[PDB]
Amino acid sequence: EIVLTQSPATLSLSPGEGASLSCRASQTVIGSLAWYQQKPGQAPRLLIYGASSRATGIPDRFSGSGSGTDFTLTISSLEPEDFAVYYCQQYGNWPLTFGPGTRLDIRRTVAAPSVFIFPPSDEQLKSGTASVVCLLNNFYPREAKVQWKVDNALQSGNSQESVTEQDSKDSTYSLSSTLTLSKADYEKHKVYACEVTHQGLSSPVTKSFNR
Amino acid sequence: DVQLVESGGGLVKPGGSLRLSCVASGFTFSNSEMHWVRQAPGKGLEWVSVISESGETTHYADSVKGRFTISRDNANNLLLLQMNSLRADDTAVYYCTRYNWNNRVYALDSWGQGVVVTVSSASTKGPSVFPLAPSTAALGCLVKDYFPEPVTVSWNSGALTSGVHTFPAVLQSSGLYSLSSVVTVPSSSLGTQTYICNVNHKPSNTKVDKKVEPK
Amino acid sequence: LCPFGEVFNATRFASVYAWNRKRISNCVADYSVLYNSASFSTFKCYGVSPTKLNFTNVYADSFVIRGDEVRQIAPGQTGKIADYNYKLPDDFTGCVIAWNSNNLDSKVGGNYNYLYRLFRKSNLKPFERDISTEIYQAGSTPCNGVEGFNCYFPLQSYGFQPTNGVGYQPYRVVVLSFELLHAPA
Ligand SMILES: *[C@@H]1O[C@H](CO)[C@@H](O[C@@H]2O[C@H](CO)[C@@H](O)[C@H](O)[C@H]2NC(C)=O)[C@H](O)[C@H]1NC(C)=O
Repeated sequence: EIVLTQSPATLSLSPGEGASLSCRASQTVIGSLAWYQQKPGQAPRLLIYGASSRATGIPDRFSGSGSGTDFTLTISSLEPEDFAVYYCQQYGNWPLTFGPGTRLDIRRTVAAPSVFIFPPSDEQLKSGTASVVCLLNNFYPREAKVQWKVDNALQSGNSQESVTEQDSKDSTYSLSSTLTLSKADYEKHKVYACEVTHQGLSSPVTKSFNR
Repeated sequence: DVQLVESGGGLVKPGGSLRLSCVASGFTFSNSEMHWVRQAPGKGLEWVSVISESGETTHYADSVKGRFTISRDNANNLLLLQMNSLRADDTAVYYCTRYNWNNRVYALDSWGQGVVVTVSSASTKGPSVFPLAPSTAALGCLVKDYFPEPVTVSWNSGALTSGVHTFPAVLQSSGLYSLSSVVTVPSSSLGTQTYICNVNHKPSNTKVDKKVEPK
Repeated sequence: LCPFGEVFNATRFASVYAWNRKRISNCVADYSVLYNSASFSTFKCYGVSPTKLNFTNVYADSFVIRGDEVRQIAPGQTGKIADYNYKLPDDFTGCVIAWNSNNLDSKVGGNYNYLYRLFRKSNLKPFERDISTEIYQAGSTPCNGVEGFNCYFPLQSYGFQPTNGVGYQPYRVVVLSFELLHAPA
């Protein structure tokens, strides 16, 4: 099975720069190597086949090259519509395989998140469950760390995270982390804290409340 | 114009069966090798199956072989995927696509719009909307424990969009979906301006307008 | 132990018109293990199930065709391969195994080593092997020894390119026949 690896996983570039995306096969590709672009909510769009042949109607700022086990896709000058996910794919060996994809986002100045902590509503507590929500608002880059602390004890296993898509206007990201616990466990503790680590913060930021 | 239109997706319980269909137009279907390719939520592309132009040769990925069957009716420009013994792993958007080698385009040329397939034992349930109260401030709504997708959220019936972030839903351990929608606003407007989140869940005919105010 | 490895895992396979046949005597054979090799696109048995065989002679015929012709390796089937290259009897008792070999029997620019018989005067009898290379006479003119108007060479190349579709990719085929006679085993 031809495992395709794509590097790097993410690429932050400004419009007008060039992009170079790498695909490596675990063994020689004797068939066809293809590159696809995918936007959220749409089908993939074929950009390149045969490692270098551009598909009909594709703008010529897209080009591909390579052979054997190494292939690169080059976008000469980036347009705003070009920020998307890109997949390499091989045909000829079964199963047909895809790369995990490279994500291209817009680069901007560092923005530390605004942190907010939300206790569960009394209405939810009447139902027997508690949700504690931590919001990281309008940060760049996407990489960030969120740690839950209950009565100064780090929590693991009962947290779920969600991230918005990059904002069209300011190119920022927003994150939510939800700590779900039974009402019984929720009333056993007092201090609920959210600790946020991000490149835009010199020291971690903690937002907390008392039950 | 080349077009592939898919149909037949929906909810299915684990162990159930489901038959997906793709109708082709604007090209010679009988001269086209076709594939089904799927994409799980938040994941990449994964190849499922291939059938040759005449239908006499098919190939399958290992995880679906023996459970799925690809087939075609060239007279009716029809491509089919019969999926049996479905499991949670099979939850994905399924795409129909042509491999245009006969026209010297050696790649997945034309794609369908994709159709959602969800494999779950959960039953239809309306969401509960809870307020994330404020104390520039941030307030929001927690839309919890609904099934299936989707849920739509707006603020002040669409009048308020600046600073809104409606997060992608997550699938909780219970099999029910949950989501949060927040908005940052001036702190001065907390007592004067009214903030109402409108949550619509059509599958259960649920419509909730919840006002979010300081506690 | 049966030499099934040197049938299925042979480095090179015969052209279909010159298909290979290996005889199987003595030996102890595990057909369920052969099924469980799990590397087969096609494993169809006629007249017996794989879990029942576990004879005097066993015949293993092997060759290469394109994918869409694998269905022709079946009793009562018709077509170029079934008529001119390899014919199975209607009362066939055995198994037909096929697996895609695009990784082995295909090369960039085309592999033209694998041939098939395009023309013949009559249909092949079951288990008949015709390796004749005489010019086919498609018209009243006696061909003598050259090609031209209604004079063609009887063999054609497959032309296996890696970017071929599944139906036009190389498939390696092994056919097992179980012949029992008034003989030992
Ligand atoms: C062709 O070679 C493969 C690789 O050795 C064989 O697969 C082995 O099969 C035996 C059982 O016969 C197992 O015990 C080994 O674990 C298998 N190894 C691998 C890597 O799969 C295969 O059986 C050979 N073909 C035939 C017809 O025997």
